[PDB]
Amino acid sequence: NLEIGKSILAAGVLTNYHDVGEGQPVILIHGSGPGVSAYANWRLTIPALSKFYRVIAPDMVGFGFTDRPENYNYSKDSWVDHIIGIMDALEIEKAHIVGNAFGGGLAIATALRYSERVDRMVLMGAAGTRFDVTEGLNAVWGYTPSIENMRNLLDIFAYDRSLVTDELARLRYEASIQPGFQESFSSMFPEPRQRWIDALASSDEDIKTLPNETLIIHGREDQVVPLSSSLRLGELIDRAQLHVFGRCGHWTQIEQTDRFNRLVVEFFNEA
Amino acid sequence: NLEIGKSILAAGVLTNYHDVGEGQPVILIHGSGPGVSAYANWRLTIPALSKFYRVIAPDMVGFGFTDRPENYNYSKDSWVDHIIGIMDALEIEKAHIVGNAFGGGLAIATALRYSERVDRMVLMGAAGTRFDVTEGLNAVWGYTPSIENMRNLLDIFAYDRSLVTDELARLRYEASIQPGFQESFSSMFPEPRQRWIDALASSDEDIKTLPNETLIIHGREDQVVPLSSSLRLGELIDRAQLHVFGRCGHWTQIEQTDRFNRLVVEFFNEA
Repeated sequence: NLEIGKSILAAGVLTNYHDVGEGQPVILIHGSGPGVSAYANWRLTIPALSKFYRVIAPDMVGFGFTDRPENYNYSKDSWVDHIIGIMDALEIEKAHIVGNAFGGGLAIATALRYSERVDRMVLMGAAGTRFDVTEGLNAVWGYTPSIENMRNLLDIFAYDRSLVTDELARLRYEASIQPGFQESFSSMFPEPRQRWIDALASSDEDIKTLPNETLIIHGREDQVVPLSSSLRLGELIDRAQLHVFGRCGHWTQIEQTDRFNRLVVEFFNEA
Repeated sequence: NLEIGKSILAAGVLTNYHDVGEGQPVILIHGSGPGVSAYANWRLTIPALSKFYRVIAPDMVGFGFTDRPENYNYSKDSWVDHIIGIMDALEIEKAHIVGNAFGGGLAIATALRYSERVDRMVLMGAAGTRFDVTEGLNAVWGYTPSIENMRNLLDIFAYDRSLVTDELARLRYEASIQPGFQESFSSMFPEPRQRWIDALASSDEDIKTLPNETLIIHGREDQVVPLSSSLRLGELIDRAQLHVFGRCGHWTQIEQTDRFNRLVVEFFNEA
């Protein structure tokens, strides 16, 4: 199983992670969803970035193959603690961070609590602002296992539905039912879900204080996180650039892979 | 005077233009403003692009050193005729087009009337949609010569006012008072100026028909053409990407030169 990488104790949690490349460190933080993991999210990104950077992609607690602590309290602050714990464990004093959706919210939160530990940030279809719950988001967080339910989620994520094959739906469904996966995931964002979007968000006031060079990326047709949210981030963060991909859904790293990889590498190259 | 380049008859008008590089043709269309010319607008762009493309940058009729025909009727359609005439004169059957503001409006209009002659488009702080007249735009089109009036226009264009030096204001003022320059410019967009923004614009319906891969660029702080206009273009054009530069005014090719050049070259490289 390629989703299984290396193991390390971080913030007291046995963590599954991938570490490829050499040089300036870049932390990739995956999004949220049933069966999501660092590999599933970044398999097409790591190869490109690792040619110029040291790429670290961990499975956040509660997701992938990282340990799922008994009675663990899933929260924005605890997830930020995990990210910092991973960096500490690997002696990563400062790093660039790429956060996808849920992970984008965590990236912002990490940069706010540990500003000196974060250099440049790439926020993709990122959580981080309070936006009204969408049916797409409620469908993802409210997922229960079935190939049809997974097919719907994939449809929700994709701009080009022809990419949603029976095989992909089957494989992602299987990933979602691995031991303890659905259990931890379903316990994370129970109804009403607006509470969790708000909990993952950072205040306008705090976001405005971010000094980091930031690249905000969003798919025009994103059905999960509205484009308006990234437009808002683009107005709040001072040293920000906004790049919107037309004909692109919620996972820009998959549907606009080459463009995304090029933009990210060049953005970090400036540093 | 480096603003003076080569001369060629195009659409019956003796035209001043620059032609550098080899390979795929790229037409650069400058913006509008007192003393504006192709060289003044693209001096920092041509060098970078000409390394991979054949770059053609003409002075649009009524601007720069191109002939100013007596009783000439300055209009969107006549300017489009000039662009096509330039391409015809140089045996350029199809080309990518980069349009800055006023030039962006012309690029859209050219792609609509001569779709087969246009490949990819880059629209910067582009005219093309009907946006409410801004004080910045009225100040530019309503300019009368003076170093102080030019200093104000430069301030209006720049995000970083420290770039507006006495020397630059002096040099641009001198360019604005060359024989016939202010005369033709002031005759172009007389009050009420909303009429001309509307005349340069293309309908939502027409814009939606554009099949071209398009890159829309805008400076967040643009005081001349509102960011909202490019956001609108980003929703209307199907194969579009929107890139907004924070800490950037109306002339992105000057204040975000390296980033702009990199984005444009890579965008054309995809073709």
